[PDB]
Amino acid sequence: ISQHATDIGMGPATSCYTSTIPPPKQVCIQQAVKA
Amino acid sequence: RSNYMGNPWTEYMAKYDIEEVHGSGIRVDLGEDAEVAGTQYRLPSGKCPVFGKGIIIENSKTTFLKPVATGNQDLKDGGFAFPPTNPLISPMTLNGMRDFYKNNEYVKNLDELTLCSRHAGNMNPDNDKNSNYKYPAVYDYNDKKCHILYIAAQENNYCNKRNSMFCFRPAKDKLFENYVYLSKNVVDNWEEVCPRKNLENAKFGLWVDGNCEDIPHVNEFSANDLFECNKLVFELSASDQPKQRYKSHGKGYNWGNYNRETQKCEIFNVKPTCLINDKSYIATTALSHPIEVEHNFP
Repeated sequence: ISQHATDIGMGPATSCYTSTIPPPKQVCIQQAVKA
Repeated sequence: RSNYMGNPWTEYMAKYDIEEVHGSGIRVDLGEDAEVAGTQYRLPSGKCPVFGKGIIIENSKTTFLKPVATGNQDLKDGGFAFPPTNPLISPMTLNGMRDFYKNNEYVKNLDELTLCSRHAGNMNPDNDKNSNYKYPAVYDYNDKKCHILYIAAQENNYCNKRNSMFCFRPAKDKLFENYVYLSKNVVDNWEEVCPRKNLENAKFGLWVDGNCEDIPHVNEFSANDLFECNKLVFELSASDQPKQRYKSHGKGYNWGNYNRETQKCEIFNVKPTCLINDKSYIATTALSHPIEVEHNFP
């Protein structure tokens, strides 16, 4: 079930992100994604 | 022996060698793995854009591009797309992306599909130390919008109750005709090396002893028109969906010869190596647009 979610392509529970294309900028999801 | 030599079709037919040019699943693309904070994840990796592909969520064909449910929302209230951020990253118009990347000469002039793919591959989770994870995306030709997909899953039908996991499946549909499903690996020269147009007055064949021969074995599915034939080829194409090792690497029923007069979709899983000029036929692929044709032979 946890394995099944991974096997079908469900991604990481993530809140904050940083660009890989310059300039470095933090972006966060204000409210948590429903899991 | 040299039974396959002197093929004048080699360069022209390169884009139809789907294991080579795309190299992953089409219906379901999960051709790569990415490690994020100790856990291994699956992600789309096909090198070609998939024209007309969308995700149907429990009969609804108008929900998958809606942002994923956040905060107090129940899971079934949202779709698959990236939720709103400050500043907004998704969705973003083509003009918005060209303006956003105006100082980056390696990004700002990319074609719309490659630009959407590179924009979706930009924001990396802070948990992902090695920057492995790159989100897939959907480009919508109707309003020129790039939609980053927070959910990389394409099929689930483990599914059901507003907070339980929704059931979903990939498909070509009239409502998805202007969409393009894009993995993180979409090549910048897809226009040159990937399929797009259906080939009018042409049928795929195999080059043998200086002649283009018919595909010896085909699977015949009745189809009212080219669109229905393209939908059937897509439904049977390369899939990385777990069957219970789960990687197709592009192998599958990816091609179809559509006879418009007999209304037969002649589906096959071996790469074609030439074209036969036949006015009764239209040559389609699972990657191809379900409508657009190229009137001229080759």
